[PDB]
Amino acid sequence: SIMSYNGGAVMAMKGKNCVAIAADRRFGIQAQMVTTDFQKIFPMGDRLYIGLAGLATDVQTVAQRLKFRLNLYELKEGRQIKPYTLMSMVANLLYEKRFGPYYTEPVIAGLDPKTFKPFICSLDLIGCPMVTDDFVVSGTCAEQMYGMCESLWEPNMDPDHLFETISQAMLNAVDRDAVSGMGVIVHIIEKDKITTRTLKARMD
Amino acid sequence: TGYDLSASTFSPDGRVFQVEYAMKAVENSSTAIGIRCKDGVVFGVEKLVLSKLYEEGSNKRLFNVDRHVGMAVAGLLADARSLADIAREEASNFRSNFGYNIPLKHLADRVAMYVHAYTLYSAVRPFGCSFMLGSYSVNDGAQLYMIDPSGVSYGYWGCAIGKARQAAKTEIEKLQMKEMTCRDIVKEVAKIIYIVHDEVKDKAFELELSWVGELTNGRHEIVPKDIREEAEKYAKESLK
Amino acid sequence: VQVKEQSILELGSLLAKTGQAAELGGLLKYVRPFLNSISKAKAARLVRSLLDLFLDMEAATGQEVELCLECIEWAKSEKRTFLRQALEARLVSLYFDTKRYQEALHLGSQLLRELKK
Amino acid sequence: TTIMAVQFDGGVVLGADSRTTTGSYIANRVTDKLTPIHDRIFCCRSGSAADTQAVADAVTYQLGFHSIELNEPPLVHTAASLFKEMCYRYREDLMAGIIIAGWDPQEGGQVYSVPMGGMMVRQSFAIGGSGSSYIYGYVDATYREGMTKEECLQFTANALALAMERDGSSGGVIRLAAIAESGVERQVLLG
Amino acid sequence: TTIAGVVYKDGIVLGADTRATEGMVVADKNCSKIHFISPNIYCCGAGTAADTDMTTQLISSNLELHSLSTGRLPRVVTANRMLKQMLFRYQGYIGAALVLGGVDVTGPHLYSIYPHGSTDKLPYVTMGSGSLAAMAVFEDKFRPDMEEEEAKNLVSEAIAAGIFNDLGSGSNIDLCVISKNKLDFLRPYTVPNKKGTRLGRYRCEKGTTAVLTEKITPLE
Amino acid sequence: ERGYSFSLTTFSPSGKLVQIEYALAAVAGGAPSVGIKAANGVVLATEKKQKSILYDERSVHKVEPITKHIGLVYSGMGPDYRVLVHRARKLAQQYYLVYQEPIPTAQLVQRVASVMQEYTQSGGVRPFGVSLLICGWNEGRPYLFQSDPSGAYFAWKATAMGKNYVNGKTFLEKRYNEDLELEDAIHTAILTLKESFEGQMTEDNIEVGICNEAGFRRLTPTEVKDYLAAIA
Amino acid sequence: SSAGFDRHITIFSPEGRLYQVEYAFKAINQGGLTSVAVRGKDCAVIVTQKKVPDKLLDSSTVTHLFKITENIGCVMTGMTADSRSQVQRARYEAANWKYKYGYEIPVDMLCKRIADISQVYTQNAEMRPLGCCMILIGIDEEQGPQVYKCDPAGYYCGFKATAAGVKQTESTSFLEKKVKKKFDWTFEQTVETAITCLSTVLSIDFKPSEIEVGVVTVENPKFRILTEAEIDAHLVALAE
Repeated sequence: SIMSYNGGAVMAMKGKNCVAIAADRRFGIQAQMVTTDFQKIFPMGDRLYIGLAGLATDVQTVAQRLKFRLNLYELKEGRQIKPYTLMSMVANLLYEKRFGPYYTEPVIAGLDPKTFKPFICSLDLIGCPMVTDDFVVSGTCAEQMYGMCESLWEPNMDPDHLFETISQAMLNAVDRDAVSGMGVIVHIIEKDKITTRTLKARMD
Repeated sequence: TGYDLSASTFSPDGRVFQVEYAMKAVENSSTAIGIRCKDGVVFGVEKLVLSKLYEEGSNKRLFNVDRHVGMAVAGLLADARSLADIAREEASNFRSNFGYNIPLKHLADRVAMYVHAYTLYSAVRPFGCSFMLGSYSVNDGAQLYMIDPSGVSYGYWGCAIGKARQAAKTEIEKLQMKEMTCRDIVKEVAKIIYIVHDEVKDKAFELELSWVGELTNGRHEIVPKDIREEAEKYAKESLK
Repeated sequence: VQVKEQSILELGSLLAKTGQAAELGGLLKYVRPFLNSISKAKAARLVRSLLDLFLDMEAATGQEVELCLECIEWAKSEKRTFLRQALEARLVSLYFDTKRYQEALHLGSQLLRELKK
Repeated sequence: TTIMAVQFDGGVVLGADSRTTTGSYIANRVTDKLTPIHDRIFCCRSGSAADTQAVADAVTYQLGFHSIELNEPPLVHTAASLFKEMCYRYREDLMAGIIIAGWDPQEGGQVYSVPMGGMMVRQSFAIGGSGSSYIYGYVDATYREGMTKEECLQFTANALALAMERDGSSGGVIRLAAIAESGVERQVLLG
Repeated sequence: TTIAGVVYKDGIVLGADTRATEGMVVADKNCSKIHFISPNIYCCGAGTAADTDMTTQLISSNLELHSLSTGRLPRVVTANRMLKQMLFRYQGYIGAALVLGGVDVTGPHLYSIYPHGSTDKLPYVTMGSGSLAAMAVFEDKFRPDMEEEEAKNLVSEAIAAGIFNDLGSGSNIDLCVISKNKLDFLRPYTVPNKKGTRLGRYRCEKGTTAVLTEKITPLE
Repeated sequence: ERGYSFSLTTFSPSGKLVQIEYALAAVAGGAPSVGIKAANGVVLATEKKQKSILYDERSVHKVEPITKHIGLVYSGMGPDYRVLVHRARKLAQQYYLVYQEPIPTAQLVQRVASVMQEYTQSGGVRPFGVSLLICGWNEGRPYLFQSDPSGAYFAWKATAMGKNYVNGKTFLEKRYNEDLELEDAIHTAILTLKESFEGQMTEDNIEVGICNEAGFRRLTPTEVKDYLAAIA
Repeated sequence: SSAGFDRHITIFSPEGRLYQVEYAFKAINQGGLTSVAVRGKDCAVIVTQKKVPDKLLDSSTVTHLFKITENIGCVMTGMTADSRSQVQRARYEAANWKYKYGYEIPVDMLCKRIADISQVYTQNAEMRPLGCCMILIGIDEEQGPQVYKCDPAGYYCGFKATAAGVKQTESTSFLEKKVKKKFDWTFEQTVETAITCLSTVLSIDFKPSEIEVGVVTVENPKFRILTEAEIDAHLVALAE
């Protein structure tokens, strides 16, 4: 399909006082990879990230248009953006292209700028803001990712076991998929600092 | 002065001189009267001939807007032919959307709004026209209306437009209105045109009469003028 | 709350009409913490009104100047501007009723160093 | 859906069923198919549902403004013209069958028919709708010229009852309305 | 998706499930399908998710704008007229199957709105995928002029029939009671389905994942 | 119109703008008003008179709400006030449709003054003759801003406008302190409005709106009759 | 004084005023007419005389009492051409309230829509500000009767009993003396004061042929223009 034209997988999981996000590292055209270092997670400030999947054009375009509106917002005001406001901003930008949409499915995972409270949500290709309290997934290999997180999730998780859970969730779901792979990157963020790790995946 | 250049400005005491100026432009024009009897409306226009200056029957001021609606314009003649196109065009769109004939109460209103719209802006000027609307209908009787350059439009039994305004309606009200057939009114119109405007300034003058009512089945047309010619024969019986 | 407000105001209006100051002045000493239940500007009209009904009973000046100094030193502790000004204005009116000589004029000079400021 | 309109010496008599279907499911048992435009002029709508509700509001808007300005009760033929102008202009976008029937002070009682093409024709009686094809023979052998009001009420009651029985898309309950010079008499029957 | 609504003697009871499926996979175990319009009018939506969101926020904007200008109160017929005039303008290309209900100065009113623009005034309506199951309970069990507890028992019975007999409805029951003065909004009302517990420890020790390259960035 | 669009406000040879200074003259001769910001809420107090006993007071309102927590009064002229109220009403909606969040009070005043400035540079029109006082209790801290016919915003602790505003300005300069409560702020707001008032100060001669952190609230005349007992 | 073109277009003066709009307030007084509105406890009376200068003029097409909607009537003062333009706007936006919103427009909300339009004409400098007044009546649900007044500046407010036209400062001075003495107001108590105020200010003691009464009632919310017979019935009844 049009979503299956390049492939992709974005997962975000809520921890205790921290949130983790992950994606794969493959850019290809339907059978033929091109590179191994395609970026799909974009920073939108501190302790607030966004992941994009779907068509690789709309991955790059929407991440630029969102950055266009975001830098204007933080200059017209004095503060940073709250994660609800970002979700409403993205759902506006998708619904404007109602008839011909951007073929993407964004996943937002960040913390509070006022406290450390974690936040996760995901959207459709037209902007239905679905929030959860455990995890959100998006991409072509979606059902495999539900096979992990329904089976591997606990409520109160330190960032160690949060890392070990989302790493085993991605490596088993992606390596069942045919058009996703070639490496997994994991950002685990919290109140103190931000940790970026790259896992050891199957390179086929 | 200083306040009398645009139609957008007011006077320091609160009137608009551009409307005031256009009103006395119509006053310096020839006399036209209109009167309704109990089953119709009769139009009468004194029309001046200088020496020859045209045919016999050029530039008539008895326009014919709808199948049952007449005109008796007086004033600046070029603007009068504009309103006749506007009033014609208005009655057609009433026929198109709806599909019974235009009532005369609307056609007074719809035109006078377009007159009033030219009394607001500094772009356009007020019209220099004034006219009569005459109709007949078996559901509504006859009605007679009257528009000024400001836009104030309402009903009359007998009105008169031109130089002889107060001098002509002095003796219109001497007559009766309900106890009259319009065929009697036709020769009653012609004496008043013959009474007023002595030929001191203008020797030659015509007399065009138009006539809508019960006998013409609501259709508006000119009187049979060369036919039977009883108006002027009766009109010149008033030598003393 | 309000049913105890109108019950004590009922008893407070009872103690005034009958004519005893020990039962009334004991009540005025009692309701001093209750002033921190209402608006700091609505309380002062009530204190004014209760002070007048205390004074318009009988010329017994053994305790009238004594209750005034209680309320002023209470306002010196509580630090309200309008309260202490309301008490001083009554107190100097009381001294002129008693025809005092310097301490009326000393006090009135002290207020004008603050009131017109 | 079956609509019905019969005129008589006074005013007119209207009637319709109440059953709204979404193809094999009854979305609504009871429906006001008929609509007050003005105090003496009704219509009774058929075909689509979103379309006919859209047109009947706009005609009620335009006729309401026109009658206040003219300061008289309007004509039934005037209201029939307004349905014609919209349904002919948007005949590519509207599937609407309207019967306009109402009393008028000038010309008594009138019944018009605006079918899906967008034409207009005055009739003595007029039927329409998806169930109206089943009562052509009955309405031609039973109609007689010069009926009273109560004969027309009995006439439209039997006519709607047959089509409701035989057609599947028509049924529910019968709504009737008698418009005259005096008032509007609305009633709901069964049988 | 299964929504319903009914009018009892005083107020209006609304109700819905909490499940948004994407294709044939449950995407949300707890959605929210009863929307705010005014302090006396709520609405329930079905069909397309985003098209019911952005529509019901627009109308709640305009009625707040209208009622703050008049200064009085919104009316349910006003919310009905704005919706059917908007949806007809877009020729039915906006999938929004609504249920509108609220209490005015006149009284309680209940409305069903179809995405082409056709609307109805009924004492009880059901919309959604499992709407045919819900209408079976309403018709077999309804009487005019019920009580509040009779109505709340009825709607929760109708929603539960939509869950247990349909694949589009699978979770908790929401309700909302809008009387002339009282507004109750009960997001957990009944949990008919739990989740079975886990019987196996799957967590391995920390460090059971191979890491190529780590990176630390301190913050403020 | 035709396509004229020529700005009728140009610079003086001195280097000032003439019409804006004249528009400020209309504001200074308007009805007096006062606003006080007092560390838990903000209080707006205007001064409403009636030339007869024939007018109605339940009809024209001066304190006007905007969202649910943002109030607004004025001191200039009347018909121009209602224009930019309806403008600001719609202007707070495009914030709430997009961001799904109540608009901050600083964000309105950037947008309202941008409406008002851009209105003066464009052609064929005169400036407004209204100054505003906007308030609101957003994110804990309350706020109080002031606009003008030029289109410039400020951030007052306590200001006044209308007639005799300099007299009310010096009065608040001695009356206001670092902090009060909300009720003390209402008591000094009636005190400064009673400076330039007339003899009848009833529940109808003044009109008071507050902003709690609980929200905007407009005071009914019953409490204003009850709160005016031993006023000032 | 005058700076720039402050006597001509709607801009400001150095004194912080403007002049065109306050010229328009005494553009009403060239009409030469006075209208009185009185609201009672369950009614609302509008009374206005008419001047008939010509016998050749109808007694039907003259009266300023207009009907906006079935529950809202009005009266117009000022000039006539600007008045009927104002009424068609009010008729037009009353109907749009029905089509957009569904229910009948309140009489209060209509005066906002009118005063906004008069604001803009004041506001943009290249157009005329329409000098004519406006008075409305009508019955609101759970609010009783209302009386409002739009102005050509663009403001409105409610009233209890307020006249307009030529004579206000004598007419409003009498109504204040009538209201503040706290009398009863039922129906005929309200009608009789609306006559006698206009009777004593104009000092006419007329024949029942000039004035028209446009009362609305709680029991009958339809706007109703009274018959000349029953107008004579009230006048002889208050006569002792």
